Amino acid sequence: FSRDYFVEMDVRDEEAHELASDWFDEVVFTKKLVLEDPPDWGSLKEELKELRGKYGKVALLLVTRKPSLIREVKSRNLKALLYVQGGDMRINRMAIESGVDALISPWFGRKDPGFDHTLAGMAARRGVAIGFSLSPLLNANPYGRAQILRFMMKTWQLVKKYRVPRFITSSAESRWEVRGPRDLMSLGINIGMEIPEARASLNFYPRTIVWK
Repeated sequence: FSRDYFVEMDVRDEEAHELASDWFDEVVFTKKLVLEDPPDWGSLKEELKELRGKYGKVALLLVTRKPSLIREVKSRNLKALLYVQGGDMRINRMAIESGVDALISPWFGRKDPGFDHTLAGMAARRGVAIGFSLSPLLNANPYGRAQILRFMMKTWQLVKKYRVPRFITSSAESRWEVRGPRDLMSLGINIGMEIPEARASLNFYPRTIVWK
């Protein structure tokens, strides 16, 4: 297969999407969705249809503190990738348990990886991908970046050992946060990935999901 094929799994802004479409072969537009609690389904599908017609590939990012919502959204089987925002340990676990497409940044807003032998194991057996977002690193001082990088290193080592699917992404909320494939692979290398592993995180593993 193509060696220089790259996929951006998570961009959340119009201008970011149009910009990324030059640098990546496929770009998934992510609709951020805050819930406390349930939808609103009729309106959601109308939005997703409008998003699918506008962007093509669409992901749904659930941010919430209620595990029951992850199961409820998963049961309806919508025409979209189901992402879950990491950061809460109950959420991290329930996202994995429910067989969601990806858990984005399990460390997000924590003082630890939010990921361990237990979650790593379940993610591999459930086929749940880990999303390594670049977004938090742009919005941080040298101290904060070093904390995030440590967590990403711990999660990578677990992901790698348990053979959990993964991808690198910008998770961009503006045109400024979009970075090219080569820069996204540099994050991989910083976290401890080898060159072909970083490449697979933008090429092979996204291909396993985006067939849709």
